[PDB]
Amino acid sequence: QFLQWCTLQPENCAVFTSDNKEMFQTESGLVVSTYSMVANTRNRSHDSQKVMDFLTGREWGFIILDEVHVVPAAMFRRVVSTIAAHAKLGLTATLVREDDKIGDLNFLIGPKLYEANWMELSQKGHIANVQCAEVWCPMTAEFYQEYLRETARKRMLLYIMNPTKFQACQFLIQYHERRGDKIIVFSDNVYALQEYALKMGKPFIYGSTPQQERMNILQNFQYNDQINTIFLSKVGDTSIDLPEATCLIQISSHYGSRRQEAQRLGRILRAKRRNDEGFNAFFYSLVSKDTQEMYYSTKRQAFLVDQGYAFKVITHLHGMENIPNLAYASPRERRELLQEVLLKNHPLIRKMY
Amino acid sequence: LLLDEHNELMRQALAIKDSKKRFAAIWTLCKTKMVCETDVPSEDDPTQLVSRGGCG
Amino acid sequence: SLLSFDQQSPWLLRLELDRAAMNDKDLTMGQVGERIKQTFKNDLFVIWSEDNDEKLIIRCRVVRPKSLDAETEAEEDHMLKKIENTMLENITLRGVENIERVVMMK
Amino acid sequence: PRKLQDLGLKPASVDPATIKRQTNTHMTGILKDYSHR
Ligand SMILES: [Mg+2]
Ligand SMILES: [Zn+2]
Repeated sequence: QFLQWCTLQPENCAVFTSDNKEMFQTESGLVVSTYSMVANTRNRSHDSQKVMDFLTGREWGFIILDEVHVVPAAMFRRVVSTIAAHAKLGLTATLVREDDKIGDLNFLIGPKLYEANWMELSQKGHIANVQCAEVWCPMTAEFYQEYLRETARKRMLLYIMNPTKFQACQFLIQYHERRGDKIIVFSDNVYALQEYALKMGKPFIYGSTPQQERMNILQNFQYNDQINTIFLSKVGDTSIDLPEATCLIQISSHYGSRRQEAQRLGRILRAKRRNDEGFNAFFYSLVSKDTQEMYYSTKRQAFLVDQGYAFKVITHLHGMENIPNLAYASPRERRELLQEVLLKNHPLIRKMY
Repeated sequence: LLLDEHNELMRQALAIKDSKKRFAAIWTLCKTKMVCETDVPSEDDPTQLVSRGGCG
Repeated sequence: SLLSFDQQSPWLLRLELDRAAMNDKDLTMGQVGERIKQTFKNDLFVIWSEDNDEKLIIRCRVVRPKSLDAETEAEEDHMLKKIENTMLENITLRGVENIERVVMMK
Repeated sequence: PRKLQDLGLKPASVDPATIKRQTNTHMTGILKDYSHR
């Protein structure tokens, strides 16, 4: 983005990442790194130790902290005191967090200069309109019985993998795919991600996936028409640009965090055709009824309401029954899945040896 | 010459007064160089390369 | 009786030292026993007889590691033939290297 | 070539000393390599 938007010559630009660790030798240059590469203190590599000395030795004139909502953490705050810089700037789409340390930003980097409305840009064509929706999936009788006896830690997995959600996701994916819409399915649970991905034969991404493989997946989804839907995870929760994405779905969630809700929605807010007549992006939030999900759903969506977004309650999805095949339609499959998920919890002597 | 004054090891070799031993030192350093090194790292620092008369 | 030994190898290396030789140069089996013990710190067990014994004998045993090497049994005796040869040559009981013999003159 | 240049005539050649000789596997087989755009 730097290279494309400004006239910065490539020679003066250096990238400080895990892959390559060569630094610019020109009088003035740019180093783009991450907090983990500047906030880590105990274990730095020999290749990464020289770069850290290179960063520390020189007196920087400006620091750009992207996603400044992570700087007030326990250890990330150490960087602001160690590194030398005459001016500090913070960039973040969301300036809220669970703890009260958000107010500490005043004396850490400075006050908040400007903020921009969401609906104002939506009506001016700068960002796309969204038909936010909230789908209520009733809990199946069999699973709900274990929900009462089971503990909180295992209860989460119980009502997140109810068979009804599987049926709704399959119908929605097929219906939206024929509509020529690029769908994104979020799921914080890796086990559910793999099970959903393998059951539907679609690519999935999470922490263990290598950078090379995910890049190929992203490019294929972006430019290859065959891959119209993907399965993102917490890794893709923020700071990944998908200009072709228009529809968004989320299965699991990281409890009550309202920030993650806004970041995930941002993937479709930058859709390609955000100015064509009558364009309305879609955001579906499948949640199990009579579970702790309602506590987390209404608690993690209180920020978007403040911005101006309004969620539409979908108690019934029209035409869901007429779809030819639905997953876990028979009791036998439901029982099999129930047990499967329930069971989850002398240098010469050297030759001798 | 395969090695110019840009190399510290060559600098000391060229500082030898007597001809017979100076030639031996140069031969030892130069006989293991299998390329002309059209561009050589600058002596001020190894970041940028200073161009010298060569053919690669 | 005076006293690990479970994993000691059953192959024994026995060295018979000359009573006269250890008396030509002031030596005792205790010091040389430690000399062998320090060449290889604790990878083999050694017992040495006393001076009063009619015959001077050193018994050495190599101790195998916890992991079992099925392939080394074929060369187990050969390895003993190797270390013993190096124990006869590469061991410096006392003195300065490259010193063959010393004679006293007045 | 050097002799001609010294006498004034432009040589139509140069000394040959100047020339410088310079996780998921179920999708395998489906993803096309869109490396560039
Ligand atoms: Mg960003
Ligand atoms: Zn040359």
